[PDB]
Formats: sequence, structure tokens, C-alpha cells
Amino acid sequence: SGSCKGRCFELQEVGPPDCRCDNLCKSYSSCCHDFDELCLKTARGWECTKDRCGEVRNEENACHCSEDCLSRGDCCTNYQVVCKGESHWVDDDCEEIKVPECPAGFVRPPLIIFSVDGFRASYMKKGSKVMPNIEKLRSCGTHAPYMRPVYPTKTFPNLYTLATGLYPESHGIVGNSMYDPVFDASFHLRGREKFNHRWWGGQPLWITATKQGVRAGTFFWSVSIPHERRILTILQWLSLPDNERPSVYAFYSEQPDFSGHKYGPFGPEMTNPLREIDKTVGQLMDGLKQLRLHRCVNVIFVGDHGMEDVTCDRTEFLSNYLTNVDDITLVPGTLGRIRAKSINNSKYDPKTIIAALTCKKPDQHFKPYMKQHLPKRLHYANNRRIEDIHLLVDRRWHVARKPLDVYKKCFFQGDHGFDNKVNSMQTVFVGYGPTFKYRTKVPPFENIELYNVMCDLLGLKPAPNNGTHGSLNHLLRTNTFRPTMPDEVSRPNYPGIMYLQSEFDLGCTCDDKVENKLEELNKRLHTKGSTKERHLLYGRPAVLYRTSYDILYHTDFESGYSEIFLMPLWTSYTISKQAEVSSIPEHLTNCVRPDVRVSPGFSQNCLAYKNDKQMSYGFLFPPYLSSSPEAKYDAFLVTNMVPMYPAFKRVWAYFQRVLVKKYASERNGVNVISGPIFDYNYDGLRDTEDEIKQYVEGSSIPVPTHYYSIITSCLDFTQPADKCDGPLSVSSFILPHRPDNDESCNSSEDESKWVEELMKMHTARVRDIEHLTGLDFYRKTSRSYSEILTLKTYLHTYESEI
Ligand SMILES: *[C@@H]1O[C@H](CO)[C@@H](O[C@@H]2O[C@H](CO)[C@@H](O[C@@H]3O[C@H](CO[C@H]4O[C@H](CO[C@H]5O[C@H](CO)[C@@H](O)[C@H](O)[C@@H]5O)[C@@H](O)[C@H](O[C@H]5O[C@H](CO)[C@@H](O)[C@H](O)[C@@H]5O[C@H]5O[C@H](CO)[C@@H](O)[C@H](O)[C@@H]5O)[C@@H]4O)[C@@H](O)[C@H](O[C@H]4O[C@H](CO)[C@@H](O)[C@H](O)[C@@H]4O[C@H]4O[C@H](CO)[C@@H](O)[C@H](O)[C@@H]4O)[C@@H]3O)[C@H](O)[C@H]2NC(C)=O)[C@H](O)[C@H]1NC(C)=O
Ligand SMILES: O=c1nc2n(c3ccccc13)Cc1ccccc1/C2=C\c1ccc(Br)cc1
Ligand SMILES: [Ca+2]
Ligand SMILES: [K+]
Ligand code: NA
Ligand SMILES: [Zn+2]
Repeated sequence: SGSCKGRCFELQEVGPPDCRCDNLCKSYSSCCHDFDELCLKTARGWECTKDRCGEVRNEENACHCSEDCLSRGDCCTNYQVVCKGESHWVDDDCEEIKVPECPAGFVRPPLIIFSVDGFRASYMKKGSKVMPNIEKLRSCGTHAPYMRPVYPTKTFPNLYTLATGLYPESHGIVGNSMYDPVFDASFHLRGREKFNHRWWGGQPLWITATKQGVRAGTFFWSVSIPHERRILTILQWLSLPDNERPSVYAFYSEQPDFSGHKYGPFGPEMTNPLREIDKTVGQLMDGLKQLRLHRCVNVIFVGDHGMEDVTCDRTEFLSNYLTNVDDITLVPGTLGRIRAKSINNSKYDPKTIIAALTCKKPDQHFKPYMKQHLPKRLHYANNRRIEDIHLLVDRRWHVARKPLDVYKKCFFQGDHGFDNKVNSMQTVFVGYGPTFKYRTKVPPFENIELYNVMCDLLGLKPAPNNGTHGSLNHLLRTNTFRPTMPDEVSRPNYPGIMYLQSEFDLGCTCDDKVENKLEELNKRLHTKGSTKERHLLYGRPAVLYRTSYDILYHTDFESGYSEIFLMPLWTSYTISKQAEVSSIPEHLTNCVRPDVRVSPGFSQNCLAYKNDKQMSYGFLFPPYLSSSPEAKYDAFLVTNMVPMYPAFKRVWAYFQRVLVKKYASERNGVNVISGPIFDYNYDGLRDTEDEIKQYVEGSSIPVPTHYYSIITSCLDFTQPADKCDGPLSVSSFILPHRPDNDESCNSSEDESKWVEELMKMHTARVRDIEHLTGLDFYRKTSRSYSEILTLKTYLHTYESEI
């Protein structure tokens, strides 16, 4: 029942039930009666015209062109241009901002986040003729060719990842629609439930700012408040006295996502929304220039996801695959999440659901997965709000439950939400200001990294998050943060020859007993690690947890062998361009040899594989790439051996026999690090031994859930991988270790038609492998630590050129 007299867009929300005057009161139905009148003035528009100059202050107007307006901080943004012969910010040549140029009483440069919904990366080039302000920010500041959103590429997961540096599985907003079985409640876009704190995990920037005594603009805007009013409110706040003025502000545009849904990413109707966005960027920058803040403020221009072409006719229906579609609830669209419609119903069975959706039609436009089998690069499993069954939907398609759902809910021509590697889902980043570099292009990066940077730009300490602090230092002219290498926790043992053959009772056999001062002196040095400079190019990986392990040297490879897990944690080898592929000689098919540097009790044994009818075994260093007939015997040590389902042996064998040699050919040598991963609780983090759910039958040999490889070479491919003088190039994958090849609909064909495709799907960052293994790679290089962190966050996507 109170008033907004003197409180328009107040910075601290008042306590109920007293009427509010902040930028969120409309959204709550709690604004004061006089809010529209005082706080949402519209009279005469947003632009000073040639006959408003010098006017007599009329308080009814949206903005002002009177003489006192500069003092009141409430001029129209073009006031100086129309009235005082000033130029627009965009018409001025851009001058490097080598230091902040701020008015007295600014403790730090303000940060302004300008986030735009559905702003696809290619808009920067394709719409460049109609966005001269955005294009000036882009070419004068720092920009990436594009920014990778998180999965699912929806609005709320992505804007909250931008604010927290966390994966949605961690922050808890895992879609635009959710059901939380613990709270027994649902989250929807439309509604009031979305405003309930318990949905929102982690610690977003504005709460981080406040706990550390940095004042934050009320970030969020009720939808009806026009963009021009949003801008003038931000400029008004920038004129508050120093003890009241916030240090960070956010502006959000519903465009071009809104129009993109109706017309498609490139519909001719899309030119106008892009013009309007630019017009708003113009207004801000002219307003900052009026305030003399245009060389003081850091501006971030940032999208949450792109937009793809999607129409009604490209819908796949679960009714065409399942009889009894009514026993399920589907969260539909560009992804699918399936649960049981009722919990008292216990004839529902997920195993049978997946089977009925697996490779059922020649042209099938979605693939079912249990969430824990999804590619690890999506990080989309460790949350009770993520349904066990998940449908990865092809770009350009929708999934729905029944046809009735589509024609009664064509209407739309664009959508988003797909796999975050998809070109059309990529978005933008431009940073402009004293803290950002001048005319700098940086490589593409993931939006999870920005929370640390925004914290850096504000002199704040980030809450723990999924960014890699320091990986984006190359954006910044000056950085608060200088990262340091984590300390090694366990140091290795270097065993010598300690055991006699006959002490081993492993049920292993080898046709080996056919073999001299020449090459026994040589193999002695091979076991001391003579060729180790060749095979271990960037130093040994550090182990960052408490464990017992051995470094084992060989002619062709080096490994860190775990006495706890009975297998290597990592194996490292170099394959030059000139190296040859040989076969496994017939007599050595089944050869496994005891390793006399490791005790029987810390060794695997061949019997358990004999007795485990579902489980076989493979090697980490591939015997196919042994450098000589003699070196080949090393490849058959029991300590190079790991458990593999026969179905996965097809995959692995093809990688080792064919793909490794191909990459060495194409890249001029490669260094390969391979190993097992254990993630039974699907949290993207290394399991301890008491978390292992599967052992090779009647033995303490744990079964990995995944196998990784990290393949490194020289970015300058004219240099060989073992002789690189410069930056490195990397690709990695995390392959799921599965007893069938149901994932690949073409598996019954030759490996040359499906294996590489599978590997591409399971591409990973070296950083993903680090979390999953507790190792730290690239410890000894000539490169700067910041450059290495960037390499570790790199993802090889196998999409074409944007
Ligand atoms: C990406 O980055 C993130 C963030 O860094 C990584 O996620 C973190 O990972 C940690 C290790 O897994 C995990 O540690 C947990 O913490 C449990 C308690 O956590 C609660 O408190 C958190 C802190 O909030 C406060 O933050 C600051 C301090 O920093 C304070 O000043 C404030 O006061 C804040 O309140 C909080 O973040 C967390 O939030 C979760 O839950 C909320 C409400 O339910 C949700 O809103 C929110 O979304 C979070 O939910 C996520 O996390 C949970 C798992 O925590 C997950 O299930 C969800 O899916 C979702 O993803 C909490 O409120 C603590 O219980 C754990 O301790 C157990 O394990 C240790 C092992 O050392 C034992 O020693 C210990 O005794 C204990 O075991 C006992 O309980 C066990 C299980 O119940 C049981 O088995 C056993 O028998 C024992 O009795 C552990 O320390 C962080 O919580 C987590 N943080 C976040 C934000 O998720 C993530 O790993 C990264 N991803 C990758 C791939 O790298
Ligand atoms: O005015 C709005 N601000 C926002 N959203 C709106 C959605 C509809 C109408 C208005 C709004 C969606 C959103 C979701 C989750 C987290 C932040 C935001 C958000 C801005 C933002 C601020 C700071 C950062 Br950092 C990132 C995003
Ligand atoms: Ca785990
Ligand atoms: K077997
Ligand atoms: Na198959
Ligand atoms: Zn949208």
C-alpha cells in the first residue's frame, strides 16, 4: 500500500508484505500502485530530437534533454550528440585503452554483462552489415570465433553456468523443465516455482560479489520492462555516490532467441531483431561516453546458445516404437528424458525401453542412452533431476511422445537444446575494456570458464567451480590469477628384477624360451629407461592422491603400474611417422609373461580370465607397434594387460592396429598416453577402490568403466612429435568400456565404417581425463603454464569450419 516515490529501481529488495520498487517486483505481483507512473515513464520516447535541447525539465518524460540532465544522470543516451555536437561512440576510431580512465571515486573498473539469448556464433559475420556497434566492440576488444555452451543447450542451464562456472549437473538447473523426486516438486519456465531458492545450486557471481563486499546490480529484469528502460536504469545507477554504486551490472535480451523460434536462425525476419540489439548496444555505449565511462567499464557481450532449423515435420514419435506409451512420462523436444509415469507401477522396466528404441529404423533420428553411458564430455548424469533414460536427438529433429502432443500443445521454425558440440548451437563472446586485450583473437572456449574471469575482473575470489582458473588469462591485459601446478601426492617406486619366473602361478603361458654381450647390455639400459626421452615427452604424469605404484621402463613404452588396481594407471609411447605396423606372430596369440619386477600378489593372473566367461583382456601398449621382434615380448607382460569385453576388443584393436599409425602419418609422429578409468558412480571423478562395482570373476581385478587416450603432437607438423620446438596439438577420447556395441548401429560391419565415428563421439578434454584419473599431465614442457591449461581444456570436435 506504500509508494515508489524516491525509490524507483531500488537496489535492495524490501521485505514482505511491503510494496516493492525494484526491477523484479512485476514478476512477483508486488509492485507499489504508483510504480508504472513514476518508474516506467514513456512520454516523448528515448531520443533527444533537435527541438528538445535546452528544454524546461518536465518530469513526465522517459528521459531528458534539459541543461541539468548531465547533473541528474538522466539524459537520453543521444543527448550530447543531438544537443552538444558530440559524435556517437561508434563513429570514433578505436584507441587502445592501456589503462583505466575513470572518474574520481571509482575503486575499480565497473563490469557490464550484456547477455543475448539465441545469438548464434555465425551472426557475427553473417549479420555484420547490420550490427556496427557490436562489430566495433568485436574488432577493438578481445573476441573468440565462438563460445561453446554446456549441454543441454537451453537458456536456463546456460545462463546459470555463466553465473556459477558449474556444470548443470552441479548447479542443478538441468533443463528448462525438471522434476525433483526428493522435494517432490516440478520446475517450469512459466510460473512462480522457478523463483524458489532450493532449485538453485552453487554460488553465482552476484552472491560471490556480495559476500566479498563488492556491490552488485539487481541482475534480473521483469519481462515487460522495455530494453531502453533497462539501459537508462543501469546508467542511473552508475551516477550513484561511491558507497551506493554497484560494481557489476547485467543486461539481458530475449532477442534474437524469441524471433529465432518463429522464423529460423536465418529467416529474413531475423535482420530486424539483430538491428535492434545493435541499437541497444549503441545506446549503452553512448550513455557511457556521456558519463565519461567509455574507457573505464569492462563490457562483456555474451550469448547463451545458438539456434538450428527445426520444423514440425521432423518429429520422431515414441508411439512408433513403443506399444504402451502411456506408462511413460517424456520431457520432449530437442532432448528426451524418460521416466515412469507412476512409481507404484513396477512393471515398467528401463532395460526393455532402451532395447525397444535401439537401432529400430534405418534412418533413426535419436539415440537412447542410460545417462551414465552418455559421452563424458557432456557431464550429464550426476543429478537426481536427470532421468535415467536419455535421448540424444539429431540436429534438426524433435522427439515427442505421441502425435497429439505436436499439433495440440507449423508453429515454430527454430530450436536449440542439442549436443553442445553442434555448430549451430555455438554462441559468441566479446570482451571490451581496459582489462581486456586490444584487437585480440583468442581460440574458442567453453562458457564454464567465464565465472573465473568475471571474478578476476572484479578482484574477487571464485567459489570452487568447473572452470580451470588460468586457462583464459590470455584474454586479459592484466590478471589477478597466476596458476601453480598441483603437488604430486604419491611418489613412484622403481622396481628392479626381484622375482624368479617359477614364483609365479598365474596360469599364464608363453612361447618365449628362444633368444650375447651385444643386446643384453642394450636391454639392461632399456629397463633402466634409456629410450624414455623418446616415449615420455612431457614428463611423468603426477599422481595427486595417496597410492602405491611402480614406474616400469621398456624399449617401446613406459608405464606407471598400480599395485592397488593391478594394472597400469597410464602407459606412454611415441610412434614416429616412419614406424611400421607388424602382426602378432601366430605362436604368441595367447602369450602372457610374468613381470619379474612385480610380485605375484600384485599381478593379474590368466586363470580368472579363463574362468570369467564374459571377460577377456587386451594390452595398453599394442604389440602391433613393437619396434623389433625382440621388443615385442615386452608388450606381452602381465603388467601391460587390462580387462576387456570381447565387444570392446573389436574397438580397441582397430584403434591400436590402424588409427594410431594413421595419426602418426597425418601429424608427423604422435605421443600416446592410454589408460583405464573407473567411474561407477558417474560423477566425472576418480573412484576409490571401494567404489568398484565389477571385478573379473573371483579375483580382485577391477573392471574399468572407460579407457582413455591422449594423443599429442607438434602444432607445427613440419616438426616430428619427438622433436617439437613450439606449441603442442592434442586430441583425446574417453571410450566407454561396454559388453556390447549397441551404441553403434553399424557395428556388424567392418570396423573401418563405425569405430572412428564412435571415437569422435567420445572425444574429451585432457582436463576431463584428469578429474577421472587423479593424474596431472604435461608437467615438464618448454611452454607456459597458462598455455598448457589452455591445451588441457581444448576439445577436438570434428565439426567442420563454422
Ligand atoms: C564441478 O565442480 C563442483 C564444485 O566444486 C564439484 O562438486 C563438488 O564436489 C565435491 C566432491 O564431490 C563435493 O563435496 C561434498 O560436499 C557434500 C556437502 O556439500 C554441501 O555443501 C556444499 C557447500 O555449500 C557451501 O559453500 C561454501 C563453502 O565453499 C559455504 O560458505 C556456504 O555456506 C555454502 O552453503 C554445497 O555446494 C552442496 O550443494 C549440493 O547440494 C545442494 C542441496 O542439496 C544443491 O542445491 C546443489 O546443487 C549441490 O548438489 C550437487 O552436489 C551433490 C553432491 O554434493 C550431488 O549429489 C548433486 O547431484 C549436485 O550435483 C551441499 O549443500 C558432503 O556431504 C560430501 O562429504 C562426504 O564425502 C566425503 C569424502 O571426503 C566424506 O569424507 C564425508 O564424510 C562425506 O561422506 C558422508 O556422506 C556420504 C554421502 O552422503 C556417505 O557416503 C558417507 O557414508 C558419509 O557419511 C563432500 O564433501 C561438493 O559438494 C561439490 N559441490 C557442488 C557445488 O556440487 C564437481 O566435482 C566438479 N565436477 C567435475 C567433473 O570436476
Ligand atoms: O533479466 C533477466 N536475466 C536473466 N534471465 C532472464 C530470463 C527472462 C527474463 C529476464 C531475465 C535468465 C537467467 C537465468 C539464470 C541466470 C541468470 C539469468 C539472467 C541473467 C544473467 C545475469 C548474470 C549472468 Br553472469 C548471466 C545471466
Ligand atoms: Ca566416480
Ligand atoms: K574369458
Ligand atoms: Na550395434
Ligand atoms: Zn529459445
